Amino acid sequence: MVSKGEELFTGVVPILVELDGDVNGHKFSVSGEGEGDATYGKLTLKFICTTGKLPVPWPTLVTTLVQCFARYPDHMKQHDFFKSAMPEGYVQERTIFFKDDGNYKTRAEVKFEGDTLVNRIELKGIDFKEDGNILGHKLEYNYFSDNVYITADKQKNGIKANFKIRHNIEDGGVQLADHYQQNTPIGDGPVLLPDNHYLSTQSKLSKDPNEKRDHMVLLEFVTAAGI
Repeated sequence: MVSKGEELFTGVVPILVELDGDVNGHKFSVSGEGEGDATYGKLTLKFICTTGKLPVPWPTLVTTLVQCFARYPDHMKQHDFFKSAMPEGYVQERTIFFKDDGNYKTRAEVKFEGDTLVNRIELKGIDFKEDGNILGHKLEYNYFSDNVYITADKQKNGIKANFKIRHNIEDGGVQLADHYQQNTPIGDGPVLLPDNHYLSTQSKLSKDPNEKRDHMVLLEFVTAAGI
């Protein structure tokens, strides 16, 4: 049959993202709006810095700013933890270590508020170098394809993942961002604990030519594989 959580993602779902961030004492907020079509693993989102100029590079916030919109192929529907936790949602926590630089720690709640899928995030960044690639804005407005390997955490009744993001550096070379992730359901209801698999993601970053605020337009495709 069609899972309860799965039925909530059959059409185009509107998305709201809210982030409050603090990086080396530099406080900022981001609001995002768009839509998710999980049948096609498709996300279209636009993000606005509501406090003015973003004090970090936009590409460093992409993983933080809704894996419930991944396309799980038919043979893999049983492994979709993210949709199975809905509508009550899940807590998504990360540490992101920027090699030779500081770290982000993030706590988010991903859940339905009526028809809207909400990602509400707190971000804390510490130990960044003022002349580093992040606070120095040396990352290209760019993003690579990747595979995120997802594994069950039965003890916490959720999942974990660790992956590397590579951010192109303007001179040359790559800035590594080491992600450690844990997701736990918010509700007491049953959820799907998946077999080992991975999410294949491609991301295109762009600008709205009519937008004067510091912003990022994100087009993303996410597909489950590996079984």
